[PDB]
Amino acid sequence: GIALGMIETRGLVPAIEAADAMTKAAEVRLIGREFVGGGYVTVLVRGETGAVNAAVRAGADACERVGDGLVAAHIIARPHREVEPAL
Amino acid sequence: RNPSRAGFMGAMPPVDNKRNDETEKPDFLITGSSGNTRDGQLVTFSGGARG
Repeated sequence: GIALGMIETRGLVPAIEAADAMTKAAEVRLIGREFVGGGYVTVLVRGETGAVNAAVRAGADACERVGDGLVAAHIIARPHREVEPAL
Repeated sequence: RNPSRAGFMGAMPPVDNKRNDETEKPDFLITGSSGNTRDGQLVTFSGGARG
């Protein structure tokens, strides 16, 4: 699953909620949770374009209303070879 | 008939409705309170702060 998405928010109530939705939506692999610092939390997800899209949209709209909610969320269709250094 | 007496001066005792206080809002459902709406402690942002 080269296609990459990631959900970032303030605090990880929405982060784990969105990651739960991620895994909940398709056969996607959660490759890493990162504490940004200052309250931002990021969750990475890998898969194919359609599955990643469905997962990310489901999780984003689910987590926009929990606690303080998402901050931003977009998708990378053809991630560069530098993804391995990026993880 | 039998001479009764009145006395008292205040009739019935001042029984208070134990139901009172109120002031604040009941603690986020799930513990008491009828009627209402909101959510079954859903994962929704509401969840705890369901209000």
